[PDB]
Formats: sequence, C-alpha cells, structure tokens
Amino acid sequence: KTVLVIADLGGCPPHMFYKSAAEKYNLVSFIPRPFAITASHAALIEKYSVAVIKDKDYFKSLADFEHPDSIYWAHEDHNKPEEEVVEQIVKVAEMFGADAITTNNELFIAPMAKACERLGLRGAGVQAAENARDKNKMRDAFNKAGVKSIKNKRVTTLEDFRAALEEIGTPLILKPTYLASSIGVTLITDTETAEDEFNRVNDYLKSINVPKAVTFEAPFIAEEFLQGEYGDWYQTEGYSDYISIEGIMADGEYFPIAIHDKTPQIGFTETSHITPSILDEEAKKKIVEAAKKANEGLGLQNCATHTEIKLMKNREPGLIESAARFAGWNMIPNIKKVFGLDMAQLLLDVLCFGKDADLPDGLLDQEPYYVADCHLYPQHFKQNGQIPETAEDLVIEAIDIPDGLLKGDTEIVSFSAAAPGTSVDLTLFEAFNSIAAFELKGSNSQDVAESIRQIQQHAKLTAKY
Amino acid sequence: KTVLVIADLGGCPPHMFYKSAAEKYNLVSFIPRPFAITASHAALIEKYSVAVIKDKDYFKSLADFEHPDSIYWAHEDHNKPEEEVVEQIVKVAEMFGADAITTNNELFIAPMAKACERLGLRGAGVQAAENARDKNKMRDAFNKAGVKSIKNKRVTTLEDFRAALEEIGTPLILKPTYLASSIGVTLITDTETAEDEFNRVNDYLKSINVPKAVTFEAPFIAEEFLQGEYGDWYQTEGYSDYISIEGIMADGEYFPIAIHDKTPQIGFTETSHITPSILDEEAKKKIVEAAKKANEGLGLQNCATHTEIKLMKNREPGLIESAARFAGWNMIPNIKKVFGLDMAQLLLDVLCFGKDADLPDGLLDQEPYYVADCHLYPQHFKQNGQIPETAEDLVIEAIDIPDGLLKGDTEIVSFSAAAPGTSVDLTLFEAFNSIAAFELKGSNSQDVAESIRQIQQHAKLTAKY
Ligand SMILES: Nc1ncnc2c1ncn2[C@@H]1O[C@H](COP(=O)(O)OP(=O)(O)O)[C@@H](O)[C@H]1O
Ligand SMILES: Nc1ncnc2c1ncn2[C@@H]1O[C@H](COP(=O)(O)OP(=O)(O)O)[C@@H](O)[C@H]1O
Ligand SMILES: [Mg+2]
Ligand SMILES: [Mg+2]
Ligand SMILES: [Mg+2]
Ligand SMILES: [Mg+2]
Repeated sequence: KTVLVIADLGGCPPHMFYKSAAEKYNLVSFIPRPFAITASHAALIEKYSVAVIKDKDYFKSLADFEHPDSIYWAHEDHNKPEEEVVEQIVKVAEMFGADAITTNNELFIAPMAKACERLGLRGAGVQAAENARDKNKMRDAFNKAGVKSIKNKRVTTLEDFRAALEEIGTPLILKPTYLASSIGVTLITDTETAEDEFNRVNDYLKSINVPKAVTFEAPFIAEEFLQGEYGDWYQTEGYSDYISIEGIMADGEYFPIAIHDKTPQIGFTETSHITPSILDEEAKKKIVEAAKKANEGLGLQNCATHTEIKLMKNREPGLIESAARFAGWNMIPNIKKVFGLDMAQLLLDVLCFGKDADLPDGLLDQEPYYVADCHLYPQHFKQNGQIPETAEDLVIEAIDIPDGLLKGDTEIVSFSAAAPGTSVDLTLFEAFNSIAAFELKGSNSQDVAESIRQIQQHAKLTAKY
Repeated sequence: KTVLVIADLGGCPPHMFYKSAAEKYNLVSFIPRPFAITASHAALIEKYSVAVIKDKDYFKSLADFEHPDSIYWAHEDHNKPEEEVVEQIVKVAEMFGADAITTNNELFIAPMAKACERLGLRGAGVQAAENARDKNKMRDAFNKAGVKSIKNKRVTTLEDFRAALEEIGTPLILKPTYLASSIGVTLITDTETAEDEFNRVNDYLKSINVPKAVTFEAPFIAEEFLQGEYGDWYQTEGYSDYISIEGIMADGEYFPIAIHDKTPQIGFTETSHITPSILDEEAKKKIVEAAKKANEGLGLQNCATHTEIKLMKNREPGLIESAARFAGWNMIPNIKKVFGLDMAQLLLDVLCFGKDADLPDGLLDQEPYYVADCHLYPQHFKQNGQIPETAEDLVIEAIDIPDGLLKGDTEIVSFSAAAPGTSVDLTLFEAFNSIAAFELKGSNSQDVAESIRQIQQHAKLTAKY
C-alpha cells in the first residue's frame, strides 16, 4: 500500500514517523510549504520516501533551497485558498495511486479530509475535521455531546469581547480559534484591565502568519475558565490539573491508547509529559469516557486524536480541546518505548484496512516503567534568577544539570541542550523557546515527577547577556 | 521549463549539476538505482529537486534506505530489460510534464534516447546513443566517418581472441565494449602470454555488475593500439599523448567548448586534467575537426560529449572513444571556473530551446589561468615505496603534501584526502581507488604540470599495514 504524507510541522516527530511508516508502507511525501521543513526533517523525508513532491511556487531563488536547522513556526506566506490546496492534495494522491493520506500538521487537517472524501479514502470526515479545527465549532460539538458544557462566545471586536466578559464573567479564557501551542491563549481575571488585554492580543494575533487555507468563524473564542481540582484526582504531588489522552478513531469509534500526565505549565506553555498516567483505573475510565464522547461528538471517522482534559471538581473531566492528529513532542515515540506499540503504524493500518487493524481493546497497560519527555525554557532560568529579569536578548554558552537531583531509581536516558553560541530573543512567546530537552525513566512515577521539578529549579545556564 | 534528470554515478558531479540546473529550470529527479546514490548525492538531489521518484522495487528492508558515503561502482542487481527501463522513464516524464530529459551516467544513455524519441523531446537519437555505447558500433561509425581508421574485431571466445590477435598483431588493445573508467582495458604486447591475458580478463569481466538494460554485440573489442607521438604535439614536458575534448551537440551539429590536457596515466587509470589545453591553435583545430567528424559520425543530435583522442604521429588525431554525456571528475566545473561558462546550463538550454541556446562559436579562449584536477592513488605510494609492494590491504591514517613542491606562481586551491581510519583493498582495480584529490591553479601551464608530478612523487602516506 502507498501512503501520502502531507509533510509539515508538529505531531508525531519526523525521527519516528518516516521510519515507522516506511517499514510497512510505500511512503510518498507532499511538501506544501518547503520553508516549513528543517534540515533534519528534509533528510528524513528524503531517506524514507519512495517519492517526494514540493510545491514549486515556493522557490524563486537558489536560497529558497536552504533548510534551517530549527523552525518554531512557519513565517513565510502561503496564499492558496483551501479549495486550491484540496485540489493539490488530490492531484498528488492521484499521481501516485495513494491508498491513504495522513498528516502530522494541524494546519492542513481540514483540506486533507476534503481530499480523502473526494478520493473515496478514509479520513477524518469533512465536517468533523472542520469541527476539530475551529475552536468555536469544536466547543459547540462538545456542548452537544454530553460532556460538561460551558459558556462560550464568538469574538472579533472589542464590542464582542466586552459582551463576552459581561455574559461569561471572570475567570475567562480568551483564545484564537485556529492556532496551536497555546499561542494567544490568555487568562482574563480583572475587569479593570480586561479590555486592554484584548486589544493587546488582538494586535499580536494579526502578526501571526497562517496559510490562507485556514478559515474560521471568528478570530477569538472567549469561554469559561475550567477550574482544576488537583486533589480530587491525584494522590501525590508532582503532576498538574490537566492531562492528555492519545487515541485512534476507526470507522467513527474511539480507541484509547494512553493517557499522559503533565507537569505544571509556565502560564499556558507546556513543560513535560509522562507516559503513562499514574491515575487509578476509575480516574482513567472517566477520562476515556469523556474523550470518547468528545471525539465521537465531533464526528471524526478515521484519524489519530490528541485530546486535552482539565481535571475538575468531583472528578468531572472538562474538555479543553481535541485535535485530529498525533500529540507532539515525544509523546507518540514514548508510547512505543513503554508499551511496544507504534501508533503511527497503527494509524496507517486503520487508514488502509479499517477495523481490520490490530486496535487495542482499551488503554495499554503492564508498563515496565514510566518515561518523561521534558523541555526547559528561558523562564526556568528567569525564575531561577540565572537570567536577569529585565533582559530582552541573550546568547547561550551552556546548559548543565547538576548531579544529585534524581529521586529513587530514576535515570536520565538522554539530555540535549541548545548549541553553544545560539541566540535567543526573550520578547518571544515561551512555547517557541525551549533551550533544552531531557528524557527521564523510572519505576516510580512520583519519583520521576519530583526529579523533573528538581532538574527544573536547579539547572545551570551559562549565557552572555 | 521542467527537466527530468536520471540520477546515477559519473559525469557532471552532483556538487555542480543540481545547483546549476535548479537555477534556471524546475528539476525532477528519477533514481532508477537507489543503491548507486551516495549520502552527499542524495542530499543534493533532495535540495534542488522540486520532485524526486525512486524505483520502489529496490527497497525490501529498512537498510535499503541507507546511503553509503562513497561508491566507486554499483554492485547490486538491476534486472529490468531496456524496454522496461524506457517505459519507466517515459512514465516519469509524463507524470511531470518534462520538457527535457538528461543524465550524467553512461549506463542509462541508450534507454534515455529511446524515451526522448517516444516523447518527442530532444535527445541523442536512438541509434546514435547505441553507437556511443557499444564500442564495436562506435569504432565502426568512426571508421566510416573519415577520421583515422583502425582494425578491430568482435571478441566473445578464446577462439575469437586468437583470430583477432593474428589479424591485428601486437600491440593490441583488448577491452570490454560497454563499461567505462578503463575497466578491463588491457594492452596485449606478447603473443606468448596473450591467451592467458584474455582468459584472465574474461573471468574478471563476468564479475562486473551491470544492469540488464545494457546490451552489446560482443563482450570485447580487440583493436589496434593507437601509438602516441608526444613530441609531434607538445613543445614542453608535463602532459601525455592523449587529450579529451568537451562539446555539445545541438540539432546534430558539434560545438566544441574546451580541450583538456592530461598527465600520464597509471596503466590506463587516469590521473589529472588541466583546463584548458596549452596546445597551439593549429593542434586544437585538428582535434576539433576530429571530434566533429567522430560525433557527427555517430549521428548524435542533442547531448553533451566527452571525446578522447590519441595524439599520434604527424599530428594525426586517433579516436579513442566518445560518450554522449559530460566528462567526469571536475572537468565541467573547471570549465566554469576558468571561462565563466556553465556547460550544464548550456546543455539544458539546448535540450529545451535548441540552437536558440547561446552556443559559443568555437573553443572558449582568453583564459585567465589554468586549473588542474588531480587524483592520487595507492600506486603513487607503491611507486614511492611508501607502501610495500606486496601488500594486499592497508589502513589509511594520513596523506600529506610536503611544502616546496610548487613551480612558479602555481597555487594549491584545495586538497582533500581519504579520512583517517579508511580501509583500502589493494586487489582492486586502481581507478576505483583514489585516496586523495587536489586542485592546482597557475598562470603557466608547464609549471602547473611539473607541480603535479612533484606532488605525485613526493606525497606522504602514513598508513597501518
Ligand atoms: N477553557 C479553558 N479552561 C482552562 N484552561 C484552558 C482553557 N482553554 C485553554 N486552556 C489552557 O490553555 C492551553 C492551550 O489551549 P488549547 O485550547 O489547548 O489551545 P492550543 O490549541 O493553543 O494548544 C491548554 O492546554 C489549557 O492549559
Ligand atoms: N585503441 C586504443 N589505443 C590506445 N589507447 C587506448 C585504446 N583504447 C583505449 N585506450 C586507452 O584506454 C583508456 C580507456 O579506454 P576507453 O576506450 O576510453 O574506455 P573507457 O570507456 O573504459 O574509458 C583510454 O583513455 C586510452 O588511454
Ligand atoms: Mg490545539
Ligand atoms: Mg492544546
Ligand atoms: Mg568510456
Ligand atoms: Mg574513456
């Protein structure tokens, strides 16, 4: 079978996805945004694809041919309307006799579903992909699905925002409807300053570059803040009052795979993911039921899902959002590390063979140990005081982890820092700015989690200011 | 315009060809032999092609995806008949709306010409490409063309060889009809040992891996040795009694570009190429006339040509062979370095626009200096005595050029050696075995040539035996 991948940023990381897919399938890669592709990613695409096509419109001089080492967000214009992007995807699938189409990138999810319908291939479903990609549509589907409902309003104007804040009250979440990675996600607690907070992220949002293929009913959604009740869920310290759960939709039925515990965010910037959750079986049953109702509520047919859930009072699961694609960072690789299951291969098996794929009957269990996937940010060193608080730029020499910081049998499997010499702008939104990553493993989850907090508070930044 | 390149070994090197082509054209690359592609070559193909297709039949496990750092000859099977290879090329050109097809590899020249005819694109010409690829057909075309003629016979059997040696006498050249790089090329001078010499290279030839797409009337050609008369041509020492000349056929007319001087071969293994020739204008007029008659005699329509010519008594040019593709090593890059002319771009301009291309009217001149492209071989150190004569293997630590060795204003532009640690088998045919490469430049050609001989005799090999 031949699988077409729409290659771009995010989701199951290139270091796993290409090799995984090429094991069992003939992979063809379509690159709609050549500029979104790093040098490492380009190498992996080249290595494992039997065929590769790039959008030739995004090559005007010989330097369009350059691949950066690192990309946190694609800044260049992509100006094709969604119908045109659909027609491209279709043309490429047809060129290669594709039996399935997949993507790891949030921004191409809606057009891909349209391409699959037109080709008679398995996909998210046209309206379902739109629901999984416009947070106002999504929140409407959730409210209808008999998970916990909350108040939410479409916001374009200061007038819209004013109305929303009056109707919803504080605390209020205001966020863009069409992005990812917590971009623009703001917590409103003060009616005195709320309107300035809006004006500010409004102006910010307009500086974010997205393809014209991305459309939305209103730029913002304002909705109730879902309050966490940590102590109603976790028995030990170390985690946060949200989780994610990774699943697969197959013919419109939800198949849970694994739940990830989290460490506390820096604002809304995510910090760490632990595979699998320490939560008891009843807690996990409730999360699974919520994710099922949410994703079936969206109408999704065949895709991976990454579903985020706030752990609220009375063990009520609150839906934050759900995507029709893989979790990012190393969450999917780490499921393979722990359980032996390759969810990338499993998705492709579903796209090609439906419920003939070997879907697990329930969450994976009998984990031999826990694995943490962790990023450090300028803020861990601002909060450490190693970076002076008022600094807009810095130059990175080294990042070191002092010894002694590990609890129990917790092991550091790997550690990677930003190269000596690297330049960091501190006006930047944090989630774009991890300057180190580490993987921990341990037999005891609470020990793993404590070690993450120790590594976080004590890591050593040597840096020219 | 869209150019399809059949990507494989030899010709205009990847470090020039892809970037050159992608400057002015939309490049699509077809890889019929994934195993023939080095890691550097793969990277260049990926960087400059808007689309890439590989033959998926040559991928059975995840390690078919590996690219070696270095390949001297493709060892793996390629089992498709020529008609099947033609049909592939056609299918790919049709997929991408190719306006032209080119290749740098000798072994795909015949099928490509067939694909171009069928598609109505410019090419070598079907029978002309066959003549440029079967040395018995080639030598027959040459004899007909009114360049100097010589005796030649088709050899398959010991009986055939015996007959050929009687009819031709010594000295005799016996060589495979369908290869390159002097593989199997043998000089016969002794009727006592001639039949054993045949039996030996017969058995050797059968161990050389070529695609099934390569066919030939007889495996061997035996033909008169063309005697050189150096002193009838060159006024100074430093060169050899053969040259090459690089040209372009456009609509069946020959356009000379540049003549390369050579340093003496190690047997028939080539050693160095100097851009451009020091030969006087009359000598160059005779070479050009010979190359014209030869390549027009072959019937070639639209292609690059690399034509090798023995400098014989009475300034008679002897045809050695001619290919319907670029010279290998850095001969084509070095023409650009000296004259500013990019022959890769010029070939593509001819394939797409015919004689509307900006073809020079005669050999390029007003060279600002001479550039030498030079390889060192185990033999330069065997002959130096730095490698003991009876050694079948070695391990390379370093290769050094002592200072003092440069004549006049000759400069070393660049120097590259085999990595410390590299392993070298000395049973191997020499042309496969360069362990260092250097580029010289100088204002005075005879000084450049002398410096090459000094570097050759005195270079320092540090090596574990
Ligand atoms: N209604 C909400 N209540 C509480 N937290 C929220 C809410 N909406 C978003 N968040 C927080 O902001 C983060 C990012 O918002 P999310 O809706 O997941 O958008 P994104 O697609 O940018 O990741 C979430 O992981 C969650 O911590
Ligand atoms: N008839 C010949 N007379 C003299 N030298 C020859 C003859 N044939 C081949 N050679 C020598 O052998 C080398 C390689 O042979 P050639 O015919 O060019 O085949 P290849 O395609 O292997 O390079 C030539 O560069 C030339 O030096
Ligand atoms: Mg999201
Ligand atoms: Mg999210
Ligand atoms: Mg040859
Ligand atoms: Mg030759």
